[PDB]
Amino acid sequence: CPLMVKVLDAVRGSPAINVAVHVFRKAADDTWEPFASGKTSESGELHGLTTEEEFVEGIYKVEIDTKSYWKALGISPFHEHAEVVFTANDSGPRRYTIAALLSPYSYSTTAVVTNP
Amino acid sequence: CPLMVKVLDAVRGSPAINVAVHVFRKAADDTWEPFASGKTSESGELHGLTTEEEFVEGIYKVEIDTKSYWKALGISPFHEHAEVVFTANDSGPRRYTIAALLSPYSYSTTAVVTNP
Amino acid sequence: CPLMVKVLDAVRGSPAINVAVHVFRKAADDTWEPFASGKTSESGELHGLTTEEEFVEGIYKVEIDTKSYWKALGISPFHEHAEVVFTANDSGPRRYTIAALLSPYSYSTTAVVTNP
Amino acid sequence: CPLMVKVLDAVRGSPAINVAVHVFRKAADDTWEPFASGKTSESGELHGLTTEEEFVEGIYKVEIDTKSYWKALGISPFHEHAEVVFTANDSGPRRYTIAALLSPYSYSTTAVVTNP
Ligand SMILES: Oc1cc(O)cc(/C=C/c2ccc(O)cc2Cl)c1
Ligand SMILES: Oc1cc(O)cc(/C=C/c2ccc(O)cc2Cl)c1
Repeated sequence: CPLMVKVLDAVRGSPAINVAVHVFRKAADDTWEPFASGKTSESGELHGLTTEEEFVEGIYKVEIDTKSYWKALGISPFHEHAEVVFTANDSGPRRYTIAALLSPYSYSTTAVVTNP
Repeated sequence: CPLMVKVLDAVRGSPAINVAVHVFRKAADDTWEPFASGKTSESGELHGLTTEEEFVEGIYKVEIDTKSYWKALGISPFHEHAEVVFTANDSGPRRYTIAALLSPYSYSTTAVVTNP
Repeated sequence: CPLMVKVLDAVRGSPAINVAVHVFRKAADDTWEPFASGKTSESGELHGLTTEEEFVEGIYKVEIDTKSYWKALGISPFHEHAEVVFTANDSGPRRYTIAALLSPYSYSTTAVVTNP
Repeated sequence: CPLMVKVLDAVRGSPAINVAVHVFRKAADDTWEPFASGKTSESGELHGLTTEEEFVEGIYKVEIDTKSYWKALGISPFHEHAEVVFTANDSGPRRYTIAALLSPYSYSTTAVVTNP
């Protein structure tokens, strides 16, 4: 899988389930153009965002709707959402995992980048 | 101080020094309007962004230029930058500290919110 | 898998490979008694630590040798190692994932706890 | 201050107040010998652990009683506590800040190490 997103929950110690995720790619004129979207599964993961064909060198933005996740749980959190912006594939094709660990007032993100 | 930003560096175990920071506030028409900016000091901190007078109820965006920090150090990092989006003062005036801990492929952010 | 350990690397954005892990369980006399050990695979993961039979209610300690990982890479890190201490199965059998994200001067740990 | 400890709370977005902290130093025979202790103040901080005189080159262990903090708040957390083990002053005297960000099922720690 060229690109995958995992969301964990640090308050309950569980996967973050059914979290909406939106991906954008910067167009050649400096505008954000819609690239993919989905909701996280039961194990906090979202696969099949894209293919190796269409996942070319570029700047991408991953937006995770953290606010909606917390409210659905009865919690009013701090952040409107969490976004990860990064250059991809600028040194040949890699497989990417964007992970995020969430709390109401904090979040952490990391990327796992491997050569297939 | 109504609003303050601290940046730490997890690779060297030090403050993140001279990091550019930009703050925006959402205008009544859903556009991001420039609110404040600065660079972090020697202790990784940025004070005097605003005053209690002008820091009213609203949605704010704090953008930290992580990429430029790493490059100035001879490192090519993963993220273009880091941004924190949050509602402020929706329950009366609070003092806010936005903290970020950085690594080339990861970052963590939290908010310390206190009642003065 | 009743218990599994994943180690990621935040400086290179990759799995932490071949990291030694030791697990202890507190004995009925308040002493740490050896329970299991292993090294992380290529995807930063360590499976087959134990079985559901022997993984009973108790206090466990997971020790990750972070120091040795960094040195093998040519880095002198801050911590001697990282340890996670937790009660397990005190409310019936759960599956546990202990995750750790590492940098030379920082680390983060979380647990994913699910009901099978 | 040669050594200081700060504890933050990621569920409430506040300092972690009145958290017990214990420091040990490894003795020349490989045993942990009691070095200092305290409770965090209202701003989540614990100062005056030691002096530059007695804070010599060595391996130290900082133990933060996270469990007691959460229970006092009406929360049953995952970890028994959090401990940071590190070598100090092996390259001349430094000032150390050990920071920890806590959630019931997760915690993060970093060190800020500066040359005075
Ligand atoms: O690919 C995987 C799988 C998993 O089961 C957990 C993680 C956890 C990552 C993590 C992220 C941010 C942070 O602050 C701490 C951690 Cl441990 C990643
Ligand atoms: O106000 C202060 C002062 C300080 O000296 C350190 C911190 C550290 C915060 C922190 C942030 C993110 C993370 O993942 C871990 C931590 Cl410990 C905050």
